[PDB]
Amino acid sequence: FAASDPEYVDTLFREQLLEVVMEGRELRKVAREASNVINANTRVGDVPI
Amino acid sequence: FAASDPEYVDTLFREQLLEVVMEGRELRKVAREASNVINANTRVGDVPI
Amino acid sequence: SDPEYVDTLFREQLLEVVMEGRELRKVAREASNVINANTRVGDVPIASDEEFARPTGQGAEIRDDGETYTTVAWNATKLTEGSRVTDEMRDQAMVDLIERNIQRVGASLENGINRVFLTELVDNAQNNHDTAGSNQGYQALNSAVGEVDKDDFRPDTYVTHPDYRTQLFNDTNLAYANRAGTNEVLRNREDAPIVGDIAGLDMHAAMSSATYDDGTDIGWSGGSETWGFSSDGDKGAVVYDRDNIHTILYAPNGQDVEIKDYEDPIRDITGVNGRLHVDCQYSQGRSSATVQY
Amino acid sequence: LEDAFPHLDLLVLDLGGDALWYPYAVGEIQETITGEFKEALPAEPWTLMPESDAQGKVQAWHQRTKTHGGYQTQTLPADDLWHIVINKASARDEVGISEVLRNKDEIQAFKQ
Amino acid sequence: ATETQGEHTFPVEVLISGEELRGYTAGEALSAGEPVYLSGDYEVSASSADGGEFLGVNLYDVASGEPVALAGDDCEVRVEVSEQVTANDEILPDGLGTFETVATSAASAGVAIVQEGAASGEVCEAYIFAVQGTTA
Amino acid sequence: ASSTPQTNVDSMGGGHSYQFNGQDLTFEDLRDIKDVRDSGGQVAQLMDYKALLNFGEGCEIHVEGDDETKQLVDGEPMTLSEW
Ligand SMILES: [K+]
Ligand SMILES: [Mg+2]
Ligand SMILES: [Mg+2]
Ligand SMILES: [Mg+2]
Ligand SMILES: [Mg+2]
Ligand SMILES: [Mg+2]
Ligand SMILES: [Mg+2]
Ligand SMILES: [Mg+2]
Repeated sequence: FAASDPEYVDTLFREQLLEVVMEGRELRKVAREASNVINANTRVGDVPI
Repeated sequence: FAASDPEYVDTLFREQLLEVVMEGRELRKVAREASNVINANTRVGDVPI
Repeated sequence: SDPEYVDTLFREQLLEVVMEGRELRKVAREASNVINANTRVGDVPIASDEEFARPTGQGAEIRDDGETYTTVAWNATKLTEGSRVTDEMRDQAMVDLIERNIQRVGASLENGINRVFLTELVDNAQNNHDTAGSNQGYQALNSAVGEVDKDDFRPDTYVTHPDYRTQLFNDTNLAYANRAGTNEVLRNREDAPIVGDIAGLDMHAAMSSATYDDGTDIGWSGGSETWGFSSDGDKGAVVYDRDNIHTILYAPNGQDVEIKDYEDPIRDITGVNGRLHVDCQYSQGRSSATVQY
Repeated sequence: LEDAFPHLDLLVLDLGGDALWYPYAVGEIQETITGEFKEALPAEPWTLMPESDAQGKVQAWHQRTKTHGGYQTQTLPADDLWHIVINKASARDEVGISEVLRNKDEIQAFKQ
Repeated sequence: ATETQGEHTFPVEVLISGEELRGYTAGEALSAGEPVYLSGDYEVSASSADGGEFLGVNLYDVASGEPVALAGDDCEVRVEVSEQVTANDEILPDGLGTFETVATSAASAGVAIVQEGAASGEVCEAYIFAVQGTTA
Repeated sequence: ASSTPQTNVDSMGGGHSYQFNGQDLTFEDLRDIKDVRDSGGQVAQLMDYKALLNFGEGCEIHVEGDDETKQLVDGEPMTLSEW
């Protein structure tokens, strides 16, 4: 039959692949704003109260 | 595994096609040079001898 | 660095050279159509053969017989070669080990390309001229061109074994200046301009014996033929159209062979590694003929 | 020009100082609300790094800055920033060299 | 082997950890996560059942005669099991592209240890610790 | 270009909270400076010598074109420098 896409979809051209990746599920991130952040100088320690 | 081209071959990219199409077998064409050419006025005719 | 021995002047020094090993002949980049691919896998589209127009009655419907298409796929395989030495060797070596291993890795990848090319070229040629001993010189090249011409393709190149070259340059057509029209083959052997301009062919690509994949080498599984011209049934030349055999080169960085020198982050090892991906594919295998002993 | 840059002696010391410490000094052109020129405004050089093209020319500036227990990040076009490099690998180098990172071993040897 | 998120199916990453990745020629068509053994000189094929045939797991799908990457010992891997498995089970090739337990097989020694349990037909997480070849 | 800065600055954060930086200093750090300054001895004397070198020699006020400014301030002329 003639010449049509379903015959030549991998021989005369290639299917389009969209330029942008759709991101999927992103969780809400807040802890850095929503709490006091301390950059400790030791992995273990005691804070005085 | 990891990320490898055989896994995402049709997902993160498309296989290349060359834009050039290679020719099939071409036969030798000589008749117009190798003989006298008559442009007939009628589909059927006679040449006298 | 901390060299254990100093070098004195006036070349009273230690003898400081390395003699080279055997070097194989490298031709595939010149002797074939090279595709620098964007992807490690891909397709070359091939149109179907020419046909003859159909005799038809006056006022009848014209039938369709439109052009049709297929592809040959390339599927390039990563050829790799590597080397690792301890840093004590680098410091104490007679010559630069990194330079020597870089040259060795580069050469090993080029030899790799040439093996892939020659094995495809020899195995998948669709025509053959069987000499059956007898007229193995110019007449075999002419006959092999005849076999390709009889499939309506025109070859322009030939690839040749050392044994075939030896037979060919003993041929009275080429060895006698009377018969060759030049003494270039008698004087300069394979470097003669006529050797690259014979039987309508306009390129000669001289191969090594070891290049074809016997399957005796580690990591390689052999081709279907015997490459040679010493014994009954060996195939010792291929006569073909250079534009119809494709060497496909793919590299993820740049166009070509990638060599990486590196130091081990833990162990005082330095190494050098080489990568390239190659495939080789006939567009039209009918455009090619082997010469058989 | 002497009215365009009234305090150039201070700007030259600041930018020149930064360009000796860091690979580059870097900054904006700033305007009045009326759109007349106000000043060339230095940015904080440790917060900014260049996105170079294939031939090593800077096309954009990538900025990371501290904000409330984390970082902001943004990208700016090179079209409305300027930068000055004193120390270079070559005359073709637009990214430049920090003399601090170049002499990191000597600085640490001294401190130790 | 496959993971589902909403309507979508994703391929699983076969390799979890390890650097012991090695190259072979495929002796047949192979699928990611299949156990394989040496069928010839640097050539690998899908493992049959009951031991003596395991070098590693195939890392990505390949056709016959293609070069193949394989994870061996010291690798943590995501692999499909043909029966229910639990942590501390030893497992080995099932002869069906899956793994099964040593306990279910005719063999007495495994090639990987199950780290996270899974049901029949699911993906477990396991650590590869041994090869098996022809001892006679 | 633009009429407001478009590069960011590091100089924003959780105020005088428990983090450490040169612009993030507390009233205790300010009183620590005051204690070094107050307590005398050799350290205070050196930093006083630094102040005297930078600023102790006195000052002069100039206006470019000062004479052109001449104007009655309070029934008497001054220039801007005189004012
Ligand atoms: K069983
Ligand atoms: Mg008639
Ligand atoms: Mg394809
Ligand atoms: Mg009809
Ligand atoms: Mg037809
Ligand atoms: Mg034929
Ligand atoms: Mg000569
Ligand atoms: Mg590990």
